[PDB]
Amino acid sequence: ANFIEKITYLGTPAIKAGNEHLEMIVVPEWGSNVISLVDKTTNVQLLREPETAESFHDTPTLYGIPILFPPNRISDGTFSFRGRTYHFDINEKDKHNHLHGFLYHEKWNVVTTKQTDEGVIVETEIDLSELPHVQKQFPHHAVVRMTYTIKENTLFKHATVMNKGKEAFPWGIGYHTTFIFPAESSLFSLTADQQWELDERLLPTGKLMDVPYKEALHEGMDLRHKQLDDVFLSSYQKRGGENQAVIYHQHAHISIIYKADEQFKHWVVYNADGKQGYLCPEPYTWVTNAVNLDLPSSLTGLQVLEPGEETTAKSSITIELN
Repeated sequence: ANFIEKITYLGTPAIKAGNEHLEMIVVPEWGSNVISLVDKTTNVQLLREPETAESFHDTPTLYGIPILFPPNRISDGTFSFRGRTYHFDINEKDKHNHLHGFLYHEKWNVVTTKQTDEGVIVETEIDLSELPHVQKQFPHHAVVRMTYTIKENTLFKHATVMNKGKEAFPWGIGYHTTFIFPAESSLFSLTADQQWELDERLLPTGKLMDVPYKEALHEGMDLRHKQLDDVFLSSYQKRGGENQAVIYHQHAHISIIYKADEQFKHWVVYNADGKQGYLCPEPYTWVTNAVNLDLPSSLTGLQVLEPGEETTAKSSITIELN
């Protein structure tokens, strides 16, 4: 059994949807942010939610599940692709970067909903050709559709990227998913053995380095005293196995299993100073500043859509009670 219900969230139209195990709220006007995810049996909120509307507009990438298209930093907001030079807005001034892409603060449309025995589906979409200021930066007819499906104890979260225009473009996507993470009593694991060396502008130097605590990181580890803003390489490309971040809440015995498909080659883990009571394990299809790295696509994860092409990148959050 499952439901959809129109609601108001902090003064903005939103869509609540779910079944007997999980309930989400997505806010289309807010970059199609999944702002709430609730485990029904334990009645626990999994995502960091904003206190007010204004606090969300203050930091719209630090609540819920923000959409990063493209994710993370582009040095100087500048890169070239097949001979052509692009300039994106430099919104991170101290480090002189473009940061976090075009979509986390724009209005998406609800294009459909569907309910059956196979779960409940909410689809949102945004056509970048309809955003004049985005066009000035990225003159391509990219369209992004999100397909959210709740089925049993999993939220599936699929992004379909389309080239409806006349020229090819490169693209990547990531999520700034912000989970509640009480430092004293939660554990975190990640499928990664290596991480990208970063400079003082948080841009990759191009080198990889071993994660020295990789065994604890695989198994599940506390993050007391650790401050993370780290670009990890998924171990999947090299070792196979799983591609996922796990959060374990020790009191209610909840495992949050955040899986991502093979396109998601990198995970940024960010917890600010570690005293903020949250954790963002952010799966990305491409590495920070991928557009500016002369390395193979199997490593950076850079992807290209030719005119008329589409790609679906898949990820999912499963709530296990144990």
